[PDB]
Amino acid sequence: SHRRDYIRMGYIPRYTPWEWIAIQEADQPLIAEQIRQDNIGTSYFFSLNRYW
Amino acid sequence: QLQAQDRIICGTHGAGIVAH
Amino acid sequence: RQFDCCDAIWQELVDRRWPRASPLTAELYLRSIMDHANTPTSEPLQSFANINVVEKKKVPLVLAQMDELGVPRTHLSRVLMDEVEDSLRKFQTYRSR
Amino acid sequence: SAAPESSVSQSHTVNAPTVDECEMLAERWGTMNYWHNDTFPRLVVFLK
Amino acid sequence: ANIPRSVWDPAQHNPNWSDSYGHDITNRRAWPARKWTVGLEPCTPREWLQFSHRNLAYAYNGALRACHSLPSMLLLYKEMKQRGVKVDVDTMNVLLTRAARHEHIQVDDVFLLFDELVALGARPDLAAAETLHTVLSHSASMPEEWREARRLQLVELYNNLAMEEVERLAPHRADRLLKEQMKRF
Amino acid sequence: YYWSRYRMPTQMPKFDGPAPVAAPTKTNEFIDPIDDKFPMSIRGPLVRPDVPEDQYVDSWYICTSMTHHMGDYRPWSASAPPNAFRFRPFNEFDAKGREYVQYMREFARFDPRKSRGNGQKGFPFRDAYLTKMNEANQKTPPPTLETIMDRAVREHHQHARILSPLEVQRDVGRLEPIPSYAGKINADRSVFPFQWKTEDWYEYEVAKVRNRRFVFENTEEDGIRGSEVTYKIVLEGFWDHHVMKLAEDVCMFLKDVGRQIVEEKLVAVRRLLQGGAVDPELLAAFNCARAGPFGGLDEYDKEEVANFLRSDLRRLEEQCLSVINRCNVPVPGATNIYDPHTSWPHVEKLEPWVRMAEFWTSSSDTSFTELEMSTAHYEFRKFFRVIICKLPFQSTEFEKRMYDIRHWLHRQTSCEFHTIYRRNVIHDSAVFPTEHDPATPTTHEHHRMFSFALDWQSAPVNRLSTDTVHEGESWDAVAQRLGCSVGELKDANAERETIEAGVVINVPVTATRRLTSFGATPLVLPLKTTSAKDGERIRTWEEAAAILDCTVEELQQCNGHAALTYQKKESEAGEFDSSVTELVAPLSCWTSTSESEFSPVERVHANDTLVAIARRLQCSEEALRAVNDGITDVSGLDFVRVPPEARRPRRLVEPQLRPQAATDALLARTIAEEETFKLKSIPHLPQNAERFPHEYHTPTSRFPPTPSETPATQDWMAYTAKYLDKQFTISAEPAPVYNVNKLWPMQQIPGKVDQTPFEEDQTWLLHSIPVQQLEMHHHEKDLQDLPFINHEQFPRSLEWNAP
Amino acid sequence: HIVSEGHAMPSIANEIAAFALRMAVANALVKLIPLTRIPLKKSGLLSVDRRRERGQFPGYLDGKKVKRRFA
Amino acid sequence: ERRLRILAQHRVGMGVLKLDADKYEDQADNVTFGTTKLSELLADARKA
Amino acid sequence: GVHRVGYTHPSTLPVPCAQRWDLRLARARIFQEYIEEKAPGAWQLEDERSMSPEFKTFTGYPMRDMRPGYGQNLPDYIMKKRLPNNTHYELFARRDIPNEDNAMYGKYLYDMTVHGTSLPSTYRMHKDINKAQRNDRKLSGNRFKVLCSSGAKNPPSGWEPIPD
Repeated sequence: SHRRDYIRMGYIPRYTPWEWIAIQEADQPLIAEQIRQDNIGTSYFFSLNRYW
Repeated sequence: QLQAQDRIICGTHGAGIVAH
Repeated sequence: RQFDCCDAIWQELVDRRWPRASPLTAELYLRSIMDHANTPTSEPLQSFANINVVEKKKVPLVLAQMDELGVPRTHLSRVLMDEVEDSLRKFQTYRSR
Repeated sequence: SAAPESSVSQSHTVNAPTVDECEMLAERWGTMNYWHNDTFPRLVVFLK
Repeated sequence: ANIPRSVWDPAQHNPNWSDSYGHDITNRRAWPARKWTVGLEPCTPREWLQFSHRNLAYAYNGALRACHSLPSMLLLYKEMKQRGVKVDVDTMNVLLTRAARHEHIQVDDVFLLFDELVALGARPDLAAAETLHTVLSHSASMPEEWREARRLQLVELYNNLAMEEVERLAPHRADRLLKEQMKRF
Repeated sequence: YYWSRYRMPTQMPKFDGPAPVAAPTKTNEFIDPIDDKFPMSIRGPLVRPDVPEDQYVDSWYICTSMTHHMGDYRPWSASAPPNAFRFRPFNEFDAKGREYVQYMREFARFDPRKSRGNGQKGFPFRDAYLTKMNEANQKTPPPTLETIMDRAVREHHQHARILSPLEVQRDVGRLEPIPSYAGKINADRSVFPFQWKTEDWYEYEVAKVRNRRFVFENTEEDGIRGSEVTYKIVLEGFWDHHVMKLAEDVCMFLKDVGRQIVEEKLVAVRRLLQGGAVDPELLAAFNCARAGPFGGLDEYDKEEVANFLRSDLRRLEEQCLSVINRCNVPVPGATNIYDPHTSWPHVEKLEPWVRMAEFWTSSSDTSFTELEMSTAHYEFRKFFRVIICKLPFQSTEFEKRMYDIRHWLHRQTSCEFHTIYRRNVIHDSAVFPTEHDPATPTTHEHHRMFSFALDWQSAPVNRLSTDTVHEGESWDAVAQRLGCSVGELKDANAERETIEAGVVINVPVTATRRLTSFGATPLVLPLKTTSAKDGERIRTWEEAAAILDCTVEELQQCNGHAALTYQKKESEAGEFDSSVTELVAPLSCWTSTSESEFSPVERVHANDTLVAIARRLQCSEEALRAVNDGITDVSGLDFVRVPPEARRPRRLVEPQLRPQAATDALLARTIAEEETFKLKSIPHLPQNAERFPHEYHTPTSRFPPTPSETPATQDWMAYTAKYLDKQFTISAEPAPVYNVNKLWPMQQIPGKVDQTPFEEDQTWLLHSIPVQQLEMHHHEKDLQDLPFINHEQFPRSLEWNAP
Repeated sequence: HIVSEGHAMPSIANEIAAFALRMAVANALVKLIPLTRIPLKKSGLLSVDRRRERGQFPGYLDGKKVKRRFA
Repeated sequence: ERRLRILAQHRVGMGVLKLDADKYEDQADNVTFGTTKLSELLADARKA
Repeated sequence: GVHRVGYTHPSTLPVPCAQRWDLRLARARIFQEYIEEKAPGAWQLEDERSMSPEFKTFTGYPMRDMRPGYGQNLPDYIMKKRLPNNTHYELFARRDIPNEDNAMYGKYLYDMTVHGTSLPSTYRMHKDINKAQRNDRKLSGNRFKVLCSSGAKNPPSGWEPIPD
């Protein structure tokens, strides 16, 4: 953000800066199913049937 | 193994290359 | 204000699992991460939107780890729970939605 | 300011035998290299 | 914990992290290909296909022949040895003939040069043997013991040359040519 | 205005002095006149600066090549290592030699036990391995007689040994040193040259192709290989340089993030290594076994548990240190990210998806020849790069930082996340026990088409965990009935100190004789009232429904016959039919018992003498004799009764099979309609359809047809004995007592007459084998319309893998 | 020893494949012994011919080199 | 091990049993089906 | 040759083992398979074109099954066929429509949101502009065609068209 000689002077960064990384990461939410935590065993009987 | 690393890098606002 | 070291200690505790992390311990870690989330940066990092708000994204991870560790969710203070629900509604979209 | 974490593993660098370690030396576990290392073998002092 | 400490903490500064403007300039340079006068350094795969250390010996032989003075020949030989290119019968003979012709050079120096050439790999031949024989015959001032010691080397070299000649002429059944060569030997 | 963006005007270049005067064949605008007129012997046959093609990209819509780094031309030496012979990465060998010495070294250091982990990497050098397996190469001929004599007469008689071609000084210019491999490289037919059997080659090739994904990526080996979780980021874009630069950026980002995560894990694990405590849960986990390897209960203490934990932590620490070192290795001076040793995460390649569309260009509606001659080829390209990360631990923080890079990916680039993580699964005999085979074995008839749904339920089959105790029972009696220890049954109950008649108890989960729900014996409701309602027969259907505790509709569906013959008056009066012999209960009300679910008898083998039977049934020999009338030997007896106290009985039928009453309740209406319409039989063929076999050919038969069998065509001995002389002493060839599979690759249904692939050529073309006439249909390729119309849903690589 | 790469066929008993084998053997011999390069290069053993069969094109009647009927 | 190899012809390779559960769209249900089938195969292989 | 395949029971064997047919039946129990009884034992053919490394089209897998009579009507094909749900046909039946803007979102909603009101297509705008440019010069060529002629035939009470 302090780079005055940007775009106009032909400066285009090769690596996306950490500030922009954090901004883009913080803009969107996280899917709660990506944690894939598992503590109890698999349900052999009811899990496949479930509800229609 | 830079010499006087604490004073030059971690102690000086110019990192030893800025003439204040 | 050593939230990185606080996170390191929390990870050490969740790797140990014998000290049996208390609701108070979980509340302290959550409050620390939320304070770090609300801490602003300097102007060069503040030219765009504030970047410390990303720290609230770690809250669902901590909640899942509390579920694994057996720390009750309701034992948290309601004042903390309001902000926890705020961060959840900001970074905890389900797959169905 | 925090110095970077040391890249040297202490699980394979045997340190000098402290006077405090001698009391629990009879009640402590160690690998064969720990017992018979070139510098300060611990089995010798455990027998002594 | 989002932005890693290793990018903003000066304690974890990388001691040997070069700047962005240095390495590119370092690799952009194209140094001159005339490191040595006789040959050109190859910069392209086609030039590398054409380039060979053995082939440089031919150009060095030509330049050595074009040289008119023994000091210039010695300088060119020093350049060739520093480059490490192959040394062969042609350069050995053209150097030995001028060393023998030159009078300011002690007769031991030419023998030392021949020994170092044969150590570098240039196989001896009959012309070089004749040149060394002439120098030995014109080495009166040197000790008789030195002359005898080098005579033993010369005669064993001639025997080796005769063995090589008979080996290379046996399959082709050129009895007359083999006898003619052995008459000279 | 959205068009306000497309408004900026440009300015023409500024000329100086006069205009370029032309020269005072059609004048072609594209060709530069003076440059083309310039001689090639001076200007060189170059249209571009002599720079490696890696820096040049073929442009779009312009018939010229462009450069991604505009005007910044790196010389050839930039890519090559400093002072490289012929700009090679290694000046020792060329590309093909460098590739082949790898195979030679791998075969030199090969060990077959090391291939259990990897996939294609486990396969050794094909040529060397196959020529070693070839048994005709171990017999290396000695040097031949003439060569031996020539060498002898040259070395001894003629005093001049025959020099090998390597040591011959053929350089007339100079003497070359004798190479170390002049004659000391031993010659053996088993090592070189390679000669292998065709079948071995075929098997090796097909096995190598098939074993593509059979690689255990996450192992405990120390080094680059060996991790807890593996992540593969397959990033795809339109241009090779685009994906290369994106891969470099993502590699840098992942390097920093992974370094911070691994250093946090290290500073967390060093605390545990310094000191810690073992939890009672961990102690119980270590001491939960009923019997250790030493034949008895094992008592792991705090010290041993801590030692195991510390060993695991030491291994994890060394892996983390290796990861940190590999992360710190890359430097701006020399950054190589295509090898795992000097980079983390290392970046690998993948074959780009290239699809050539071939289409007409002319608009003519008459000339097919012109349309075909106007054909043009244009291809779509999708280039991908794969980034491989191998974390020695599973951390949700790294996944959070990794999944959130699609937000800031570069222009026109997508990403796929492959995750291979170790996960603990539980296998228990409680729901998947290891029992004996059923007394009546299932045949091919249970595995016909639609049998996956008609007569099979999804595993695991339920087994009752609750039981009802009878009046004549005790703790030991119920333990014997359920095949469990009385003490463990009492512990499972945990609340009943005494057992009373008609009490429901919980079956222990480890019992070996647990009953299966819905036993195979149907339940029939007797007509007798067994009450004071009528005294002779149940009258209404509501009475039977009340007795059986089931719905009237289900009662109607279970049998149907009562509904069909129901003698009901239309003036609101329903009565049971007097011709109803019995009333059957619905499947839902069925009950199961050990006597009706376990086989009371079992068949013995040839080599059984009252000991193997007891071992198999887990009963005592005395009990076996008591229940079989004290028989000393079972040589002459094939069926032996099983004592009720046996701890491992034999089941009548397979529990996973579906009872037929379920299908009856399914198609209840069909049975009722068949009874109403008196469907005795429905013929499917005419009277003499068997006269012409090829005429009908129902849509299930397959060619070639099998001719009717003959008695004595099995072997020449039997054929001669039966059809030739009738005096041959031996009936047939000596048949081994075991089973012989004539068609070894194919498992044919036993007891079925079938042929074998024909040994003779004549029968192959003289049999009733048809030929392809209509279009060829594949079970899956039919979605892809044709070889020309290749329908691809996604532009993924043809060599792409799904882990 | 010869290892076939590219398009593999059951029988390669053809002059083109024989030429390829000859070139491979000559290159291997040159790599093994340096001075062998001169006779082979002067006899053209090492030289590579860039000729290849014309690629398929459906506009042609056969697909390679013959046009369609004209009236 | 031999009985398991016979039961799973192509599902095993280089000593690494592999099952690609593709039955359900949801990976959560597919992993349940895969674990169930793996346990069933292991139970049937344990007859030895 | 023609023969009946025997089956020696392990009990009847001198030493019992696990028969291959028993193991195959266990395999069919494990994975729900189909045992084709009418499958001949003499038609086991390997697709050498795609199973032998000799050919340039070698791939290692049996891409096609050598069966000239194998069509699509038969239930053997039907059982192992792949349904078109969620496939490239599913992609094509939704992505490929005349108006990709309408594919992304409703044109009326998009116009009402970003612009003021619904905007007509470029073709309709061309029609309206041509009518505007041609009505000024003359009014003879045009006619009156409308979807509902009821309003034109029975105009409201206070509808008096202006004479021209």
